Amino acid sequence: DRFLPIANVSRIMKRSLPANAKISKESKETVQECVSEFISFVTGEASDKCQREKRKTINGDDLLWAMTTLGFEAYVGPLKSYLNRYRE
Amino acid sequence: PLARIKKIMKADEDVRMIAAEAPVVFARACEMFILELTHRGWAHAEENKRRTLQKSDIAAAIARTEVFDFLVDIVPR
Repeated sequence: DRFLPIANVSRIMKRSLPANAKISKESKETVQECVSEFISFVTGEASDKCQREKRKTINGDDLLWAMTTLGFEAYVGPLKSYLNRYRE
Repeated sequence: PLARIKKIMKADEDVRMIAAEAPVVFARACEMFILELTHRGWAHAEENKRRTLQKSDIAAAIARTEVFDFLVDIVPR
């Protein structure tokens, strides 16, 4: 049940690169599964924190605790302002 | 693509319910994750004076990034 994310990964990669830069058939796919692994590797770390408190729900505060512990410090900055705005 | 980010989130063991905000903050986190992986891959591709982002470049980005130590199962180094 390790489902893949959408082809919308293609377009996120295209906007990430300069205009003079183009992308391969399977480099599209390598990212598609590297980001599929990214969702499971984060959900598992945050699930353990949820269980530490016998909490039956996973929120945005747990995913951001997970990415802070797992080592994505470049991500938690902008993601906090994004999550608080989603509730603003 | 909110539904799949939930589907994969609960497919792999998750604790029961998922709050609506978790997949929304995840897609954005997945957006920033593709960026850094694609930034790091193309930096390797452009350093080799290639204008094509190929499967080899993502292997180099995962390899020497200690942040992506968990991804080596997909790329044969």
